[PDB]
Amino acid sequence: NLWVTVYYGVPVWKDAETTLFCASDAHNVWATHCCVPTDPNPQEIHLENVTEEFNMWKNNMVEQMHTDIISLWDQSLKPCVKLTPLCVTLQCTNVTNNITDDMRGELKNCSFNMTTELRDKKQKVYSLFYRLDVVQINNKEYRLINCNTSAITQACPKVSFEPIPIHYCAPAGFAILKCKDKKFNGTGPCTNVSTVQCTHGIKPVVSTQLLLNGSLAEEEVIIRSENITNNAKNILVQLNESVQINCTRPNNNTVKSIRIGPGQWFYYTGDIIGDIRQAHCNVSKATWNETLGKVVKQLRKHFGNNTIIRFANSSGGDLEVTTHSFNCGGEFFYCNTSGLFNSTWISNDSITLPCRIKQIINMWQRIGQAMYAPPIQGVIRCVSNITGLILTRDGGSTNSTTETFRPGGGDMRDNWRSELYKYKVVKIEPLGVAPTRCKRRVV
Amino acid sequence: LGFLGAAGSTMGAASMTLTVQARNLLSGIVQTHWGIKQLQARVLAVEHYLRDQQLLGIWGCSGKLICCTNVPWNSSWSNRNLSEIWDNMTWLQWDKEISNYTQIIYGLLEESQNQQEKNEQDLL
Amino acid sequence: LGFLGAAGSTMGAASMTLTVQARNLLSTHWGIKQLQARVLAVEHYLRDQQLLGIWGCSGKLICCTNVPWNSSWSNRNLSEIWDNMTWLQWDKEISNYTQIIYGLLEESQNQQEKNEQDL
Amino acid sequence: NLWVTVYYGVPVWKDAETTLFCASDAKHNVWATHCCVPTDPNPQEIHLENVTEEFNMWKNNMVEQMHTDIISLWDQSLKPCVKLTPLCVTLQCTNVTNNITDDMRGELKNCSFNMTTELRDKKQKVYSLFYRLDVVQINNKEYRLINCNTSAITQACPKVSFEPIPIHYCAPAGFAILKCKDKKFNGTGPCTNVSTVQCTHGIKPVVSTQLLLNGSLAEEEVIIRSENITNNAKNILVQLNESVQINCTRPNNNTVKSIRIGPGQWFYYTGDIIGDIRQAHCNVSKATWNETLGKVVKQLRKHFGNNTIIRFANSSGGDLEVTTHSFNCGGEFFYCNTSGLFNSTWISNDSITLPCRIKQIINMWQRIGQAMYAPPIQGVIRCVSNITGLILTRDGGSTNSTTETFRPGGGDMRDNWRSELYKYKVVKIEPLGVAPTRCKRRV
Amino acid sequence: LGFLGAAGSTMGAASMTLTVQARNLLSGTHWGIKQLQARVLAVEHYLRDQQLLGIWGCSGKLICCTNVPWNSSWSNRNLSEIWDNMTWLQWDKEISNYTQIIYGLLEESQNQQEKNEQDLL
Amino acid sequence: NLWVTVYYGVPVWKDAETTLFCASDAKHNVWATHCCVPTDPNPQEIHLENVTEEFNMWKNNMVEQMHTDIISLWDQSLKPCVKLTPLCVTLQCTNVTNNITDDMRGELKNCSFNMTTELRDKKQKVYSLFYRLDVVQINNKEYRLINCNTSAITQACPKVSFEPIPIHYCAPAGFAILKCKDKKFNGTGPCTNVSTVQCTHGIKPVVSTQLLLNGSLAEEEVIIRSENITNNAKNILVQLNESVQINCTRPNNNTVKSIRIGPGQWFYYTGDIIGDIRQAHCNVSKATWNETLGKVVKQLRKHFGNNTIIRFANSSGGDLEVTTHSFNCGGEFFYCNTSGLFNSTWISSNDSITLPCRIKQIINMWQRIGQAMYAPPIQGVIRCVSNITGLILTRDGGSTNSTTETFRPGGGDMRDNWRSELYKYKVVKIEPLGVAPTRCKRRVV
Ligand SMILES: *[C@@H]1O[C@H](CO)[C@@H](O[C@@H]2O[C@H](CO)[C@@H](O[C@@H]3O[C@H](CO[C@H]4O[C@H](CO)[C@@H](O)[C@H](O)[C@@H]4O)[C@@H](O)[C@H](O[C@H]4O[C@H](CO)[C@@H](O)[C@H](O)[C@@H]4O)[C@@H]3O)[C@H](O)[C@H]2NC(C)=O)[C@H](O)[C@H]1NC(C)=O
Ligand SMILES: *[C@@H]1O[C@H](CO)[C@@H](O[C@@H]2O[C@H](CO)[C@@H](O)[C@H](O)[C@H]2NC(C)=O)[C@H](O)[C@H]1NC(C)=O
Ligand SMILES: *[C@@H]1O[C@H](CO)[C@@H](O[C@@H]2O[C@H](CO)[C@@H](O)[C@H](O)[C@H]2NC(C)=O)[C@H](O)[C@H]1NC(C)=O
Ligand SMILES: *[C@@H]1O[C@H](CO)[C@@H](O[C@@H]2O[C@H](CO)[C@@H](O)[C@H](O)[C@H]2NC(C)=O)[C@H](O)[C@H]1NC(C)=O
Ligand SMILES: *[C@@H]1O[C@H](CO)[C@@H](O[C@@H]2O[C@H](CO)[C@@H](O)[C@H](O)[C@H]2NC(C)=O)[C@H](O)[C@H]1NC(C)=O
Ligand SMILES: *[C@@H]1O[C@H](CO)[C@@H](O)[C@H](O)[C@H]1NC(C)=O
Ligand SMILES: *[C@@H]1O[C@H](CO)[C@@H](O)[C@H](O)[C@H]1NC(C)=O
Ligand SMILES: *[C@@H]1O[C@H](CO)[C@@H](O)[C@H](O)[C@H]1NC(C)=O
Ligand SMILES: *[C@@H]1O[C@H](CO)[C@@H](O)[C@H](O)[C@H]1NC(C)=O
Ligand SMILES: *[C@@H]1O[C@H](CO)[C@@H](O)[C@H](O)[C@H]1NC(C)=O
Ligand SMILES: *[C@@H]1O[C@H](CO)[C@@H](O)[C@H](O)[C@H]1NC(C)=O
Ligand SMILES: *[C@@H]1O[C@H](CO)[C@@H](O)[C@H](O)[C@H]1NC(C)=O
Ligand SMILES: *[C@@H]1O[C@H](CO)[C@@H](O)[C@H](O)[C@H]1NC(C)=O
Ligand SMILES: *[C@@H]1O[C@H](CO)[C@@H](O)[C@H](O)[C@H]1NC(C)=O
Ligand SMILES: *[C@@H]1O[C@H](CO)[C@@H](O)[C@H](O)[C@H]1NC(C)=O
Ligand SMILES: *[C@@H]1O[C@H](CO)[C@@H](O)[C@H](O)[C@H]1NC(C)=O
Ligand SMILES: *[C@@H]1O[C@H](CO)[C@@H](O)[C@H](O)[C@H]1NC(C)=O
Repeated sequence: NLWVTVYYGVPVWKDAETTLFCASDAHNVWATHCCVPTDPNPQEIHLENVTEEFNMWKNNMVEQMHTDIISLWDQSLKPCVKLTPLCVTLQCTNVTNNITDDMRGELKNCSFNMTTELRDKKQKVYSLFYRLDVVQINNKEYRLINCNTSAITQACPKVSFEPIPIHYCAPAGFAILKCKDKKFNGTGPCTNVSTVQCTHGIKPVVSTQLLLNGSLAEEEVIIRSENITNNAKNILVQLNESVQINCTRPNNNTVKSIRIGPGQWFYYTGDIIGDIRQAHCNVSKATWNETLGKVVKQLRKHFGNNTIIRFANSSGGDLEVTTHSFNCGGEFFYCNTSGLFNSTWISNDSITLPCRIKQIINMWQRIGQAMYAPPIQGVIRCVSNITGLILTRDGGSTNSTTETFRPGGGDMRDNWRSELYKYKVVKIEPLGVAPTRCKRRVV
Repeated sequence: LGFLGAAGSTMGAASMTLTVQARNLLSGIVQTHWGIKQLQARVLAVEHYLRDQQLLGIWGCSGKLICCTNVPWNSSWSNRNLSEIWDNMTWLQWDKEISNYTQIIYGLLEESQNQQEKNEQDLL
Repeated sequence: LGFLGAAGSTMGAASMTLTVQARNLLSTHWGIKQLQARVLAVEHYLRDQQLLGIWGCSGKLICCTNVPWNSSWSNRNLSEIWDNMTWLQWDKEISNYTQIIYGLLEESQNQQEKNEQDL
Repeated sequence: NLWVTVYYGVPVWKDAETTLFCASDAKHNVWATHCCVPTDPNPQEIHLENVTEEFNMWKNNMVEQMHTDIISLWDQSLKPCVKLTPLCVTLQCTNVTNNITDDMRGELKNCSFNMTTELRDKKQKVYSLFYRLDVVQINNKEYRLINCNTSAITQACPKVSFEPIPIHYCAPAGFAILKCKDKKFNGTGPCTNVSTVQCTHGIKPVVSTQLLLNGSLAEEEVIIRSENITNNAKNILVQLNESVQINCTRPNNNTVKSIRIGPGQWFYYTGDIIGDIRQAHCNVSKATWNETLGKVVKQLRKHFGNNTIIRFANSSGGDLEVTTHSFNCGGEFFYCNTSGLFNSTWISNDSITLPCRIKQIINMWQRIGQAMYAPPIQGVIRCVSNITGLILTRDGGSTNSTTETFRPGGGDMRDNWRSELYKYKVVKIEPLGVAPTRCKRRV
Repeated sequence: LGFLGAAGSTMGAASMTLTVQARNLLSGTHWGIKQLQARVLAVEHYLRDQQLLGIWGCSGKLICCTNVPWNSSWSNRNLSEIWDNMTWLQWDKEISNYTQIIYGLLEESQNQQEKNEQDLL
Repeated sequence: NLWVTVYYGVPVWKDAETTLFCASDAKHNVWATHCCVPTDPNPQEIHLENVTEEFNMWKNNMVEQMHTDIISLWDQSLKPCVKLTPLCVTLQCTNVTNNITDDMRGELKNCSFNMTTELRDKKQKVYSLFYRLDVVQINNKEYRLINCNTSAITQACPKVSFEPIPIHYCAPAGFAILKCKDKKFNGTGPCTNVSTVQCTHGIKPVVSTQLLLNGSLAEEEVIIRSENITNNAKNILVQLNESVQINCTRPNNNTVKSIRIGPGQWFYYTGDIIGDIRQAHCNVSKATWNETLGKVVKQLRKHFGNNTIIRFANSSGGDLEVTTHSFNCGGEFFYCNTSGLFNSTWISSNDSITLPCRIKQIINMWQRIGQAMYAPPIQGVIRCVSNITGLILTRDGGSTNSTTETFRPGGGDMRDNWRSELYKYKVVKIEPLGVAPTRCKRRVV
């Protein structure tokens, strides 16, 4: 009765992994890379009667995100002035004047020899450094902290790294499926799915401990975790309300520069204008307490209402392991959140978090060439929105019904999973067959 | 309707949306080692397009979005009525259901077309 | 005659040189640009071939279609178009009505494809 | 009545920008190495009967590629050459006074410095002669090379030739080159003597400022072309219909010396001179030049009126690259005075010697960045070149006095190639189209 | 037999393997470029053959009769020798100096045929 | 009464060279890193019945990729490694007499210099042992390294393995590889036992001079192949049907020291030697060698006459790269003497022969003037055993018709090493379209 009929242009697809295009809305690094415009605005086709499975922890879009961000970064530093000539013995003293007690020992006044553009001529340099970038050799002799492990390169002062939003676009033959179910927890079937050509804009914001300047959850705190009962996994907490945080490095500065080589310029500090104070960030405690209450009741959904949830500080490690970390106006801040994660939940009033500043940056947890951040003239202040948190369980319980949670942090991929969880990439497969009462006519 | 808007539609309902589905396979007209990555992506799109076109040519369906063949449908693959298949089932569901017979049908279709051309030589 | 040679004559005359024109289409830093150029030529070729397939007459140099000609595009008579105009002039004359036809051709192609299935 | 008929292989086209490739018309030079692709045994030009087409040399894109290609090639060829960072040392210099014609007082200086040998610890005292044009005072005084405060210095490789052998540009598949053969084509607008071709003729990538050497000639009369005739913000290009020869020399007999300054790293220097010191210079017939100007002023009056007076004056000032006639002769770089060529008023041996300067370190392309350095050339240099055209400018600020002074012009290197490229346009071939007919598909 | 298994077989016998041969033609920083160049040229060759069959009106066939007569100046061998004794490798050598001629005979007869058909609708 | 018929999918081809790609089976080995592409299971072959093809191993240009890609990979591997530029300083050296066999004859030197450390203002006195072959006197005497006047020296990365693994070469779509199975094939001419494969078996990229190690053996008999038999300027490639084992040792116990020369830049050096000092050497059974030569001389005579005398001798001279048997054993570079091996006349418990070997650290790899490689010392004692599978020989020529000829070890060209494995393969391009006559005219409706 039935015969095989071949149909081409069949609207079906398979899971697939491909290369994506980066595009943006028309000197930074991002816009000079993601040069493909997102300027036109076609939107999406909702798929009626389509259920599809998503898994944010098994996605590869995040790998492409991670890889390309790092590669872009390296390309941007590639053509900049090297600091090799700076790996010399430094003679340093302490800073005792015009400084508060809390800052004593943080800064050092160093003096050293440097070359000039002529090979047989040298100059003395006087500059001020943070102790985090300088170690003792054993007034005392010091060296820069990374001259024993890797080359140090100065980032170009005219290159902006501002994380403008970027969009990813499918290559022809592929499509991006998007889950818009407000209750989606990161895995499994989603029944409200639309198809798009490009993702919405995502800002490639880099941070530790807290998730800044991302999307908010819709009407609830959503906690997404690959393995809920496994303390080896972190959890991503998405808030439906932002929390405002005001950060600054309040002291005024000077920026000086010298020529070391043939058009090779180096930037450094000199003096602090006014006195010396600690960098810090301000959050109202009222909003912080409200935020935690929302998070805590959400956590209890997996532990029981009667569970006591305690917060505590980081377990230990380097600054990129234990502190909050972000770029504010081009500067690199490390903030102590131990006084933030200090409550226990049992069934303006601001908080100031002290912060440290560091100029030699080991990015991506990749030991290799270090980046040097030249100083910024003036006083830096910025305001950011906290949109989520990275936390961990201690685990190792005795079923006490009480558990302490710690700020997490670690991998950077997680910073993008929080935005990319909604997207899936598939390959279109237009060819297929089906039965029909139609025999080919043979002549 | 729109591209892939027919994905949740029944197989029958979706049979009339094939032109958009086919046209957009070549939509990538308008659009460092980065350039190399994208260059390969373009090459792959071409390679996929061509393997499907060659196969339709092999089966004698080069001029058709929809072609009847002389390979009978085998009820052992899916012993279900035509009415369910076209009016209730969607193409996504259908494809999953017959995903383990693809290697059979391609072989049957290749030889069936070869047989017809060979048989034509007795006319010529 | 010569490739692009017929451009000096009428639309009608040029109909026998279509295979001339159809023949040359497939004729460390630096090589990147050259390889991309080769890719683009292929993409343009394939697009046009796909469109002819979309519009039914995939194998013809010339095909009549089932889309009627509109006087709103051109109301000039054939006795003047085919004999007095060149293809360049013609293309310039109807340059607004391209993107619409491409769509009309699917409409006038797929209906008969359906009315071939019920055999 | 009428139906749409689809045609494929239709002989029509559209203006386009695509990438062209180069070919060499039949042995270490850069041009031959790069344009390794052979040219056709003979291109054919197909005339198009009954056509008119519009060309515009100032809106061309072929020139942009030529510019890009020449810079790319230039740099790629210099990438593997010896870097001369070791020369940026304090120099001890005095004037050369023996056997010097008074016109050459100053100019050369006798410098001495301590150069690094292939071993790091050993140094040599090296003596050499440099032109003052490449050397500045630091303040038997201390001196440095002019570019040690700006950029890297690279020695151009002595084994690499830059002879501007003519290169042909060829269309990629799907594209064609149109050529304008009209005798009077002024660089813009409709052209009726139109033909098509696969490739252009060979164009010699000759580089010069002010006066154009070894280019094409006008076929009937001197023709002057400009983007905007009445706008003094634009230059004018004069294509002569007859060539004028210019004889250029560097009379001093140079002895080349060299030193190994690294592991197979060789530096070449000027050594000393055999015989008396004389200045470089160029010879042009006066009568020939005067006749040439006559031919030019006749064309200029076509735009300005019978009653006008055309005066010529010298350049306005600036870098040697713009104030002098900058060109390569025998591998050496000449910066010749041209005031003697532009000192006359036209109202409605018999030769001139132009003095020339020689400069070794060059900021080619008007780029700020690394500068090439010519190696010294052994012996005495002589060449004879053909003057084929000029770059000129209007004075501007006219009071309608009927007298106008023209000044030597100059400009971007692209303008030197527009001189050939005004004859060409590139288009894309578009084989599909439709037309009406009394023919319905036989459905 | 399998891909190229028919290479030593006679011309007639070899007509039975035309689709294995067809399928295996298509279903395939300095390093990456060498690979891409190979892939691109394979496509270009593929397309030329398809284009040419299209030019001749043979795109829908593995084998097509044409309107161009066979010449004794190319081969004066018996039809039975050609199909029953000879192989395609031998044959290709035998007529290797005429293929470039034949191609344009096919082009013209196809153009005349399409024109004749156009005149009838 | 016949018509032209066009046929597509015709199983024919044209000879052609194209780009080949590599693959390998089955962890910092450079070969594996590059040939990351997997191989498939072995059923990639069809025998071609009724096909005779002409092969020519010396006109086979796939070997050119072997001698291009191998070079490229080598340089790619060294590209990111530590530069030794800062070490080109005046050295002050003396001899060593401590527990040394007399026959070292000053091979090693006790030498020191002022090295620049990671802080630019500091020096470190460094003491180490050097081979005489790496060091040239300037004139505690002053010396410099041999290559500081010619090129940069780069230290090879100690974490990268260079052990050759079999590499398979695979055809791109549209191409196929024709394999000759004729056991008597002499490198050229028609072959009737021809099969087609899409990818070859793997060949280890072993690099050596004079003697060919770890290759394939001939079946049944020794086969001698050359481009022009009576032209004494050609290399003779001898493929043995039995291997000969050779035991190569660098017997002294070693210490490897390292110093930081820059910001994460480490240099490795020799320290001192544990125990007394002995010469490097290789051991070959004399009888096995003598039997091997007997097989070879019979095969040589069949092309020169069977009334001749075959003589073996060492090379005429040149640098170590051509006068010695050059090879990599355990990562170390050996330059072994062969004059006592090639010392014979043939006229119509093991008793092995020990050959002395020299060791070098500064290497002019590929006999290419350009960047030099520095081989860091290897901790411990090295011993390896290799399979001698063939020879490279040349003749003196200059015949006086004395029915006597002298054969000497040849070498230098590396392509010739791979030809010994590649002679069985040819690459062709498929041409599926063609025409033939028929009784059928196109039917026109
Ligand atoms: C989370 O998201 C918020 C925004 O929603 C980000 O906040 C922005 O941060 C950047 C960087 O610190 C701010 O940019 C700076 O603004 C200064 C103030 O602007 C003056 O000038 C403008 C005109 O351009 C006036 O309209 C305005 O009233 C002020 O008078 C500038 O002075 C700064 O200039 C410096 O950088 C530029 C490079 O762009 C150089 O060219 C200058 O010479 C100079 O060095 C700079 O432009 C921005 O204003 C903030 N936006 C808002 C709304 O506050 C957070 O940073 C982000 N958080 C994270 C973690 O990503
Ligand atoms: C720059 O280098 C010079 C040496 O060239 C240092 O000067 C020496 O300092 C020590 C310690 O005070 C004295 O004992 C020496 O006599 C000084 N030598 C000379 C030539 O002056 C100088 O201190 C270094 N300066 C900096 C800022 O590092
Ligand atoms: C999604 O499924 C619904 C049914 O759940 C489809 O609704 C049908 O719509 C047609 C046209 O209006 C009616 O004739 C049918 O009677 C409706 N079905 C039922 C059960 O009432 C809807 O069209 C589907 N969407 C898509 C894109 O196919
Ligand atoms: C290889 O060649 C032999 C002939 O030498 C082929 O054998 C013939 O096969 C046909 C099959 O139709 C028989 O009718 C003939 O009688 C056979 N000839 C003889 C002398 O016995 C063989 O088939 C060829 N094989 C391949 C793969 O081409
Ligand atoms: C080459 O090395 C091998 C070891 O890999 C030697 O083989 C051994 O020889 C001894 C006799 O001296 C036997 O007792 C062992 O059983 C053999 N071992 C193996 C694995 O076969 C071989 O003799 C050496 N050849 C030369 C010339 O030195
Ligand atoms: C400088 O400050 C640090 C931190 O307070 C302290 O450890 C160190 O001893 C101080 N050194 C001097 C100069 O007293
Ligand atoms: C955030 O979630 C809480 C808990 O579901 C809800 O009470 C609150 O109104 C939500 N806030 C917003 C802005 O939607
Ligand atoms: C938590 O709050 C108590 C209030 O008495 C304070 O003593 C303690 O130091 C705080 N802990 C942290 C980490 O800030
Ligand atoms: C149908 O399927 C059965 C096995 O279920 C198999 O034996 C038979 O050969 C198949 N027929 C066709 C035409 O595929
Ligand atoms: C398929 O067959 C069953 C059993 O006869 C029947 O109930 C069902 O309605 C048929 N399917 C459709 C879609 O009609
Ligand atoms: C076309 O129309 C013109 C009037 O503009 C008329 O002169 C000419 O004969 C017409 N051609 C025909 C016969 O269709
Ligand atoms: C070389 O160095 C010495 C330092 O002892 C200095 O006096 C001399 O002037 C230098 N020579 C030159 C030519 O610069
Ligand atoms: C032009 O000539 C005058 C007179 O000799 C001179 O003063 C002026 O500097 C010259 N300008 C240039 C650019 O040569
Ligand atoms: C060092 O050894 C060499 C042999 O390699 C010898 O010629 C030289 O005289 C020896 N020098 C001393 C000081 O023993
Ligand atoms: C380092 O240089 C000094 C120069 O005063 C010399 O005496 C010393 O021996 C050198 N060190 C070495 C290891 O050669
Ligand atoms: C090697 O060749 C010789 C002579 O050709 C023969 O006697 C011997 O048996 C062969 N050995 C093997 C393993 O085939
Ligand atoms: C091969 O060598 C012989 C002897 O050297 C010579 O006569 C001959 O010309 C060479 N070439 C050939 C194969 O003819």
